[PDB]
Amino acid sequence: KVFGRCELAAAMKRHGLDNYRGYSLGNWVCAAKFESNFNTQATNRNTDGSTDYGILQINSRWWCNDGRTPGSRNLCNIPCSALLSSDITASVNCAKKIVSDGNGMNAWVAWRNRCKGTDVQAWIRGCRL
Ligand SMILES: [Cl-]
Ligand SMILES: [Cl-]
Ligand SMILES: [Cl-]
Ligand code: NA
Repeated sequence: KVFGRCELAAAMKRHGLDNYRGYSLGNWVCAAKFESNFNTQATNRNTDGSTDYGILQINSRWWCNDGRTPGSRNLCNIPCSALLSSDITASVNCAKKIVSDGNGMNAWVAWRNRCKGTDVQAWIRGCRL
């Protein structure tokens, strides 16, 4: 599924991400924009042979099982395929674990490089929330 901007903001809010670990909704929308372009089916292979999945490009190195990332963990206890669903529940639940692990949203290098410090409220500007 390719979400609209305000559509995704709504679904994130309903799943409890707004202000989760102190990160306003716009942070989460900005990260999804630059990670996936709001496409739940987004995948990207990393140099180490792990893969990033879904709207928030969650990595098989630590967070999900894809059967093809040697030595990896599955800390969200899900198949990585679950992160590709039109329903964002698994991605949001796993993102909450990730952002709680010590580094906040810096886990998402794209958030650090393209969202952190910017006017992230622009990402939810105009949305009925
Ligand atoms: Cl915001
Ligand atoms: Cl594996
Ligand atoms: Cl933090
Ligand atoms: Na894994």
